[PDB]
Amino acid sequence: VLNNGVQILTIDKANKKVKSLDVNFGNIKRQYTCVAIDPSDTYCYCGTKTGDVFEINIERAIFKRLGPVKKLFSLGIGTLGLLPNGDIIVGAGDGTVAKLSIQNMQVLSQSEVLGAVTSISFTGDYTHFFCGTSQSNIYWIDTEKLNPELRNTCHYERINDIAF
Amino acid sequence: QHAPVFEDSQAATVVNKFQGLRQGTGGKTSTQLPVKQPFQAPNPICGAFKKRT
Amino acid sequence: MNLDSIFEWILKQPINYPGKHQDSQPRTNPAYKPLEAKAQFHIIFKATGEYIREKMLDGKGVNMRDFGAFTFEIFSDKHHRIRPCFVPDKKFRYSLARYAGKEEISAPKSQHSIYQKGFGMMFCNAGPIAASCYLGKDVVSSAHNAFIQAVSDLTTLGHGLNIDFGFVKVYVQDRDLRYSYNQNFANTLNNKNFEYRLRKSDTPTSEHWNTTYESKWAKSSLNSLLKRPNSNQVRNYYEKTLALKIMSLDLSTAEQTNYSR
Amino acid sequence: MREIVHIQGGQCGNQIGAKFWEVISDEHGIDPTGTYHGDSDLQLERINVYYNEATGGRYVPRAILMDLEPGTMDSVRAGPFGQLFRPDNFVFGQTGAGNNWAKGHYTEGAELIDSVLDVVRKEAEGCDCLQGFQITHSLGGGTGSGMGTLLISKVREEYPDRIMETFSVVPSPKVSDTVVEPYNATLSVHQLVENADECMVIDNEALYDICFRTLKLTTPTYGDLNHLVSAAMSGVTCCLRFPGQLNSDLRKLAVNLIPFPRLHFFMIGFAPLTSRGSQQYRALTVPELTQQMFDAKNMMCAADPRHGRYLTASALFRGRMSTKEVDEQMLNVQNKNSSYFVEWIPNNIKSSICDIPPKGLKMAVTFVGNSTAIQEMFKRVAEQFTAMFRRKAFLHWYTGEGMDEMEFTEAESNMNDLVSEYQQYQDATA
Ligand SMILES: Nc1nc2c(ncn2[C@@H]2O[C@H](COP(=O)(O)OP(=O)(O)O)[C@@H](O)[C@H]2O)c(=O)[nH]1
Repeated sequence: VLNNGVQILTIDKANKKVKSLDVNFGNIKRQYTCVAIDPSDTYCYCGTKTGDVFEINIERAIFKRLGPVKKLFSLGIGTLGLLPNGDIIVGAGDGTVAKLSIQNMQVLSQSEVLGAVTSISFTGDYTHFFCGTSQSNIYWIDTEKLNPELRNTCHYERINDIAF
Repeated sequence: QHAPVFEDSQAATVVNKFQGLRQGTGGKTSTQLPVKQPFQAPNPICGAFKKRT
Repeated sequence: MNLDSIFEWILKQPINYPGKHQDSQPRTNPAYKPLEAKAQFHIIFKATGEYIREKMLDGKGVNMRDFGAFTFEIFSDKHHRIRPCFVPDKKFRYSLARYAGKEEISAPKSQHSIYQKGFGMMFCNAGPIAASCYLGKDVVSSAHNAFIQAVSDLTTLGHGLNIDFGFVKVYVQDRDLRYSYNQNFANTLNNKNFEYRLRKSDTPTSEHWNTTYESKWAKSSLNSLLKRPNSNQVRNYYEKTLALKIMSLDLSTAEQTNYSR
Repeated sequence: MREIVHIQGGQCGNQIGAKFWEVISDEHGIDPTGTYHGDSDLQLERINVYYNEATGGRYVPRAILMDLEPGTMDSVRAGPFGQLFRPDNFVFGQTGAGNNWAKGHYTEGAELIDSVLDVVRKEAEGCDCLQGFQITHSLGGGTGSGMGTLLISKVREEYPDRIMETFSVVPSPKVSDTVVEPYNATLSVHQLVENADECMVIDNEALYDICFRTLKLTTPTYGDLNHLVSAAMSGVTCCLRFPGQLNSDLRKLAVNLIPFPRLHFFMIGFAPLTSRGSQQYRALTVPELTQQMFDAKNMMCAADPRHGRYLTASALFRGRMSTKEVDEQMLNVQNKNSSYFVEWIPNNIKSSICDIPPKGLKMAVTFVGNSTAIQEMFKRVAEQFTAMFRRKAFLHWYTGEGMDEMEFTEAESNMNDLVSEYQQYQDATA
């Protein structure tokens, strides 16, 4: 994920040279931060600072769709994950959890979380995953129903002094 | 086109306990048992605003 | 309407169609995770679509209880001509307004109901479908009863229903109704091997008690729609995550430090 | 007030209802023209329970007759008191079931049942305040055992709060007139235990035995059997229709008689029944009534109640009697038979009084008893069921129109579990 766009790299054991190919977009200069890959590896879904999730097939450099319609997340795509069914869970910079089915990009359920999202970790069987904010807050987010629950909260940064 | 795989999508909140075949509403004639709600035909909206082709 | 627009349409209004289909239901087998209300409904329809095809592969014909009836015609003569017709029910017929009441199967006056009109008419018991989906008999019946209420949608102007669920591709216009059958499926019917299925005396009448239903069901086409997960893995993960989350409340307590390593 | 409606299906149900309505009309003094010819006001004080009023002063029973063949109702309409029934209430099929439970529960019956369920819903909506629904049917016939129980399920799942009871005629293997009793009997019981708030079982073998041994009349007939079962039926709701020292409707009986949801199968008795030669000799007293009531042979079921322990008993007395002697007799019977009454439910006998006796009699007694002796019926039914099922006999008739062996296996397992849970409470001790 180059700041300009998506690149696909080819490494071959025969020669040390690396082959670089660029994914092209028609009159699109959105900047890309995060990326995730289909388990089938046919497509890769990449975030954007604007708030929409683009999806590009690996085989062709063309992009198939824009992303969420009529709605943007207002601070970019912090974290991105995929369920086995293909539903994509996306975290916004302002603090927001939403899931998109592989259909028209419309959210099945939406919820908000305190602080900027920084980590999403799916558990085995892909249920009830863990979330980590930018404000040092640990949250636990259920699947198919986005209800934020705080397990433990941590200090933000630079404790200066303690009193009793 | 694309469509999510419908067998793999999963519901987490609902629990997996199964009521089984054995049950019994006979002898349970309390006044607070729920009653079936019949289907109702929707409001007919007709076509006063559809396109005329 | 593409058999899915119906799904969102019926899911949109719960007050109009209240039932167990509106929400997810626990399965009978704990090894399987639950589905969504919409997803389980599609799975039920796929199971029914396969159930009807494997029943129609035999001389027995299946009907929906309020939505048409799947039949076939025998003109008669190592061999009969078989042609499917799919007559509609009377309630579905009333909703149609411009549909001409042409007869596609002919029966005498004593032959009045579809059960004796058809050669091998079937109840379409939802028990095998519920077993295959590992779902409840009551909820699958509720799903059928909710979906057969397509006449309400049809009565509204327009709203052509293009419902497929497999071999039969049936289309509903404003008030006109037509259908098509899979060409390969039709050719299987004319593959002229049905002389054995038509007669009930082909079996030596010995294996009825020798062969067990588990063995017969294993070789049946049904139950192969969904993959079988690893039974050990599923509850390993289940109780594992359950313990993890039930006592993941506190991260501060250590009681075992490992300073150097 | 607190009225109930009647629904009968199948040949057996039609025959039972025909005599029951004759009995109730005779007791109320209603002529076969629907014209009032009683002598007391009490015959009109609570007439709304069973009869609806029409213009011209005539009455119509609120009974719904259903069948898959027209012969039974065509024959019964020509009988005495046959004009009372409203002709619209007759719903009939043109095919028949042929003693097949699958035919009588799946294919033709479900497409027939829309009209009968609709007329039932009009009947229920019209009356002021429902009390419940009563059904009479036999489990040995396919069409009756199918439509009866399916309508039970439908009406129960539509009016979950109203009381619901059925007089079920169970097939005894001694007198079996068909070869397919166990199959449809077990299938019907499988969902009957699920939905029936109250079920009361009647045996043709026991009817024959009581007719031969007690009445000692030469030629028993189905008319006499209908008369006996109709008297038993009327004894249950007599107190609901007439005053008394302690009235007890079906709801009170159900509350007092079932300790647990899944034990709602009952056996009933009627007294007095005196032989031909001895009507002039026997003396009608409370002790005589109680001793005949608790006699095993007076039972209308082949189950011997001394093979098990009574969970509970309930008695409805009709006539003018002081409650002290009745209570004394019940207490004496309970004390003298401690072996046959399970101990963790002391004083398990309910008594109720209605001061209006049956016409021509000064006193009468109706009995309903919940005891563990009924288990042997289910045990023998399961025995014959598995005996005919292990060879898959006659299974093609059922499986050709919607049946799989999974349903039969589930019904067998459920009834076996019913027997087991019915039998642990017999051995339970405090
Ligand atoms: N009490 C009584 N029992 C009957 C009568 N007719 C038939 N039965 C019993 O019912 C059983 C057969 O029931 P069936 O006629 O097949 O029921 P159906 O199929 O619903 O008409 C026999 O074993 C008889 O003992 C009747 O008029 N009165």
